[PDB]
Amino acid sequence: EAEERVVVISSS
Amino acid sequence: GEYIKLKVIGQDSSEIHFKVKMTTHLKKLKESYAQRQGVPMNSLRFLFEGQRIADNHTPKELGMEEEDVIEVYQEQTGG
Repeated sequence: EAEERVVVISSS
Repeated sequence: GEYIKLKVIGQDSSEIHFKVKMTTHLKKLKESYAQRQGVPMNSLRFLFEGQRIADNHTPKELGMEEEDVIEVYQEQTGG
């Protein structure tokens, strides 16, 4: 079972 | 700004979650997802409620909220 993956996306 | 968490579901049912501000263009999310899948960004299409997400769409424009789902499919014939 895959682990949780959270990616923070930055602005411009 | 403040962030919401979106869940991106792939064709194999896998998930990657993204925290994004309400004003951030969703191009950046598409790039990150494609990078992590190891495929060209133009080989994928990203849908919210079945509608195509453009590079310059924001969560605010699309009415997105905390824990909303984006689905990713292969690109299709035509435009």
